[PDB]
Amino acid sequence: RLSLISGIIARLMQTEIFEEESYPVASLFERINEELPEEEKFSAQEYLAGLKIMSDRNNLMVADDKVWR
Amino acid sequence: SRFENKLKTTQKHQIVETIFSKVKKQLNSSYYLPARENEFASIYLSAYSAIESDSATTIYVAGTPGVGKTLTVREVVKELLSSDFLYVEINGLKMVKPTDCYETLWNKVSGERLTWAASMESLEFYFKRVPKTIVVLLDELDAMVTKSQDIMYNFFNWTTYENAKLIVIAVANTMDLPERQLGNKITSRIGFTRIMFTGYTHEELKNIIDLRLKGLNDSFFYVDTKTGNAILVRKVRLRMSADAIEIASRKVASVSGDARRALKVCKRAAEIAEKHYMAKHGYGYDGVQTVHITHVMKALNETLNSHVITFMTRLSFTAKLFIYALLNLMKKNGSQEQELGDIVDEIKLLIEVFVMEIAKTLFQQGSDNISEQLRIISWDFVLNQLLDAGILFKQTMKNDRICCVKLNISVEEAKRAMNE
Amino acid sequence: KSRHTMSMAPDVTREEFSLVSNFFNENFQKRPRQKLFEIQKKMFPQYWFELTQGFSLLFYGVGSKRNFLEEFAIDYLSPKIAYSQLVNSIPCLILNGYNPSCNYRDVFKEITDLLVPAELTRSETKNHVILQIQKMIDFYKNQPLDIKLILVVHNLDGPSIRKNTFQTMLSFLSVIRQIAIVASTDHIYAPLLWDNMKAQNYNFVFHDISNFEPSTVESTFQDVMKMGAEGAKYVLQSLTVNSKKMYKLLIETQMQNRGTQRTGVELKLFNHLCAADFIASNEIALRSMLREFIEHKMANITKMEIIWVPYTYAELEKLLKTVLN
Amino acid sequence: KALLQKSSELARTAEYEQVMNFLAKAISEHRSDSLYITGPPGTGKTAQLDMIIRQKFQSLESVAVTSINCISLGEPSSIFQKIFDSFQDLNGPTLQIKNMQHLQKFLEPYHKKTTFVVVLDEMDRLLHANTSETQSVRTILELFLLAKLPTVSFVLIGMANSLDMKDRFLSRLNLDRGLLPQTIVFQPYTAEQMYEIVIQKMSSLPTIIFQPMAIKFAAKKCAGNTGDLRKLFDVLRGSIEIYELEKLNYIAKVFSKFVNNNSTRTRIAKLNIQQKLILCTIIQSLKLNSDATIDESFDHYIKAITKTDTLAPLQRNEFLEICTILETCGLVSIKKTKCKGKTKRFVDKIDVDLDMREFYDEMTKISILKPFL
Amino acid sequence: SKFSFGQATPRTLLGIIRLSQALAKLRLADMVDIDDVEEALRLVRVSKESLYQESPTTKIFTIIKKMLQETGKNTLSYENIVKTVRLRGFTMLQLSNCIQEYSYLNV
Ligand SMILES: Nc1ncnc2c1ncn2[C@@H]1O[C@H](COP(=O)(O)OP(=O)(O)OP(O)(O)=S)[C@@H](O)[C@H]1O
Ligand SMILES: Nc1ncnc2c1ncn2[C@@H]1O[C@H](COP(=O)(O)OP(=O)(O)OP(O)(O)=S)[C@@H](O)[C@H]1O
Ligand SMILES: [Mg+2]
Repeated sequence: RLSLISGIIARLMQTEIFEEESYPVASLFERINEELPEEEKFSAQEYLAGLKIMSDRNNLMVADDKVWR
Repeated sequence: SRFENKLKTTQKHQIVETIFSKVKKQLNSSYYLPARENEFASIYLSAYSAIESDSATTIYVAGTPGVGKTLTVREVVKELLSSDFLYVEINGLKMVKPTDCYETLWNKVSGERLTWAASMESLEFYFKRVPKTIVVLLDELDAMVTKSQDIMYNFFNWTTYENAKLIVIAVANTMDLPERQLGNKITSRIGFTRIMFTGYTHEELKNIIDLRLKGLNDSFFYVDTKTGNAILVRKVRLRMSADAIEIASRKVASVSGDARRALKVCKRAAEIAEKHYMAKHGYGYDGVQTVHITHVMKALNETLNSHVITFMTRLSFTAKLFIYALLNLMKKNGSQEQELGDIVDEIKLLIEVFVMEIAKTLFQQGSDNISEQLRIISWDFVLNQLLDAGILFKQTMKNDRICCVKLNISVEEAKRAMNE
Repeated sequence: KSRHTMSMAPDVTREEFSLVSNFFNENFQKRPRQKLFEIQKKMFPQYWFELTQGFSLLFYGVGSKRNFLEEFAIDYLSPKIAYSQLVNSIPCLILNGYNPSCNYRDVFKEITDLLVPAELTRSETKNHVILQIQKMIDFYKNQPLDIKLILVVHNLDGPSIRKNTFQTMLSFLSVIRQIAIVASTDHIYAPLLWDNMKAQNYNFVFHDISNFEPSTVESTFQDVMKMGAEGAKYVLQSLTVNSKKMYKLLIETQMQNRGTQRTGVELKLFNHLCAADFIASNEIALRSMLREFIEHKMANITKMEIIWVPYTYAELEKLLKTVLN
Repeated sequence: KALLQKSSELARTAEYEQVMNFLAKAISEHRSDSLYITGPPGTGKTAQLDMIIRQKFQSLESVAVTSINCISLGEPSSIFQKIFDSFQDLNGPTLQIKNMQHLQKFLEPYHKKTTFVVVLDEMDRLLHANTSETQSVRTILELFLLAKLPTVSFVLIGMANSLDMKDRFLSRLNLDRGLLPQTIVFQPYTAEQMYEIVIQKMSSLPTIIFQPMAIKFAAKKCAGNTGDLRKLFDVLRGSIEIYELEKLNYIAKVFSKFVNNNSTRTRIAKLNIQQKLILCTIIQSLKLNSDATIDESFDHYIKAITKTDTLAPLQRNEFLEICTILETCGLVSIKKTKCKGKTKRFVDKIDVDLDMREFYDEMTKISILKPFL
Repeated sequence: SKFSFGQATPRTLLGIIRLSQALAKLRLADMVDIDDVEEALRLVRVSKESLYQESPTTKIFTIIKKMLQETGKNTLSYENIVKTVRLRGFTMLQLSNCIQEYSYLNV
């Protein structure tokens, strides 16, 4: 369930729409409901836990609070 | 040191300092920098920390030649003499054998001449025993890598000792060098600083020219009209058209971004106006002047244009007879590499397919007594003349029939120059 | 050409092989082996008597003879001859022919020091080896006849001793009466080594010894594919944890389809696949830790841009369930 | 603000706890365990044992245990010379250090009968020296033989990069012989033992030494391919001068140096539309996958430009300069390869780092190369 | 090459003439128009075609390249290029931007 959205995040991270390896919280909110999967994105706590389980598997960590490394 | 006293002689009979002589004095490649301004700090702030803290680090810079990396690191250490170290220029290509740099280091600590073996013993004995400061430049690192990497492992293993009073500065040709020649065990020791130097840009290439043209651009000379001697009877001026300087920049930054190539094409274009000025008046060697755009148009092209086309049409007849036979086989067979006997087979056939007065002369220089020649006159000569010219190429065989011949220049331009 | 191959074999690791091999070679046919060894023991006085005649004794036969020669030379003969001449006993100089590092210079430098340095033979040291031994021979023709040295040459068809400039060197040694030459070979084409010139210098005699020994020491230098699928089996046990995962994703779709080229994967999609599990950032970060699989020759590439593993169909699932999992 | 970060750049490890068990007889003066210490490179492993012996020598009874670096020998003699240097004596050195049996006479001590252990540093220079089963494996074989009868034995501690060396051992040696067994490896510390040493190497702590979770972020997103976190702090020490120069920020600065020209800055290299034409001309000559000369490329350049008359055919000398514009950006490399007719003769073969997938995007925007394809 | 087959023959030209005559015969006309030959050539090219199964400054670039192919001078004094841009249809702001872009591209 997170592999398809991780591949979507990776193919959107492949271009210069984030302009770095990092990406803002505004682009984080822009890439969850405005994109293709509808009602797959539940509450703030489970996607923050999804970013944390991507973080210990070295995919998407949490730093500086205005962007997300 | 010693013999520069003996390199001086006395009689200097008043050499004529003309208009363009004083340009080439400052257009010499010798004498803060605009282009690599901030990266000078990135070296220096990496260097200033280790110097004033008694450590051992490594600094790795790369780039194409002509970008100042020979220059910039000399400007690093130069100001540092004002504020504990021993400066050495360990050039890679200036070592005859690669082990000979080892002799220099042990020479440049106390003054002893020991073998490459015995130096690095005491060098290793230095680098882990001395209680507590050495700056070393490892220039042109393509030379000292070639044999078996056993030299290159040493020059970074000395950096690992915390009791090693040394600061190394490597300058290479390419950033790729510890990834396509060295091992990973060296690549751990090289670090990951990796300060990249790009080319120069054409705006900065204008900003490097006028640094040489600081006190002399559009200035005035004092000139006698009789000898052509200029002094910083008329009082003439000389101006440099900046647009021609700009079109010098927009090519050299485009192809190479080389700081020698930019200065030298200005230096070559300067002397074109020198001889044309000497042509019109003849002051020899004993209203307002300028340098046109038309000078740098020629001299930049003078870097490009060839003559092998003009060489071929100014060759002998049997030379042009030879190549025309050679392209005939290459379009007959399509194999681009023909046997030598078949060419001698062809030049016979290309006779009979004025021609008789040719064919008399083509096999004997007149003379009824000594005619009837198999291969043509001077056939060894033109084939030797086409060989050392670099146009042709012929593999070595004692058989003078089945030795193959390969072209070395493009065969179309050979076809094209043949048409004249 | 459906051939059964050694790759399609149930393989055996290092400690598993050598221990059960050591069980057989010390317990298979133990009783009849010493039963042979007691039978041939009565031949030992016969060898002592013929060897006084300066006869180059040569032992052929199946099986290793290395243990048998060292019992016969060291313990039996070398003190027996010293007692029968009348003090340290007779010096034994073995030559391990199965050891390929035997040269002609080094062993002869031992020989002239093993033999008497009665004169300044270092003066004649200047290839003077045949020259120096010729001056040794004619002097030895007029000496009192007694053995002072016995040399042993194990595995005379060995990788260095069978070289021809070394063979003729031993030929001139054998004509001397003071030294007894007890050697063994194992080759089936060993009498191709000598003509009637050398055997004139040799005067060989022959005896069979066949104890069907396992050749423990003589198996060590030799190698087969037991001694790569097994080579890269150890590098993966010490790497980063990410390389295990990116090889796991490599090994799956490369075994999704022997392991040949056709089961391989394109570089672009594999970059996207290892971007899908948040592993590969881009091509460079993929390729750099893929050059480490390239540098230890753990994967191949041919042309789609196909990277494929050169191990078999059976091997990759063994690499799956054991080291990757 | 300098002196807090001037000091920034400079028992202690959780691997030393292993080796005191592995040296469990080194304080009871008996022969210890069997020590062949390997490692993947960069993992601190050279200074790891150096940390142990320096903590051994500063702790430790008569005290003489020496360590030498096998770099510049290629030959097994002068190691046994350097163990004599802790004696400060004089003897006949050449024979005693050459033969296997000559080492055995050297192992009778003089003053108080303290046993000696040698440390062989950087053994892989002699492993990856000259041909294996002739000299170097024999050199490996001869050193690991400890069949000496008194407990004064030359215990080896050797080190290597690549882990093929155990299978290189002969089957006799792999029968539990000498110091080969305990193949103590060191997996590369992700962040869980190396970063905590950096914490204790921050004993003298400045106030702003940066948000340490970003340092934890630095450790987690460097541990893909790394082994040396102080050196990967030496890339933090360069970025800590960036915040001094401006009075994982730098890993972001360094990767865009490497990733670009194929996706975006290919057209940066070819502002000339003819440079776009000459770049496709190279790939059309790559059909004949041969030694791609500057002439065979010039052959296909003329014979296509006479068909489609997009420009006039230019010079070979121009063709020399234009392909060097393709060179300095880093797209195509030129090498002087081999042709063996008369001598080693050097024709120039090129190679391109672009693919047709990254070609076809940037040419459909320009229909003037569309005749040429 | 690889996807090629045969060559153009005069019998194919005669067949094209015959197919145009058949197309004119199907329209019951006494003359052959231009509509039959363009249909017959489309027919003979689509008979083998089944095997495969803006210009905002580019126009100014082609105009500059036409003037560069007749004389070949990259001067700084443009007096004819500005007149053909004024009679070509577009403005001068795009012309000045194209001049600045190709002077930055150094043509
Ligand atoms: N920024 C600059 N300011 C002034 N002079 C410069 C500058 N850059 C280069 N030069 C001059 O041009 C010369 C070119 O030499 P460098 O570029 O320093 O050598 P390089 O770049 O290392 O090329 P090498 O030595 O063959 S690798 C220098 O010696 C200076 O004389
Ligand atoms: N866990 C650690 N504890 C203390 N210092 C360490 C540690 N890890 C790394 N270092 C230091 O950082 C350096 C990095 O290791 P390297 O020397 O580059 O690799 P190595 O020590 O040569 O091991 P190799 O590459 O297998 S020979 C070490 O030499 C130590 O100075
Ligand atoms: Mg240097």
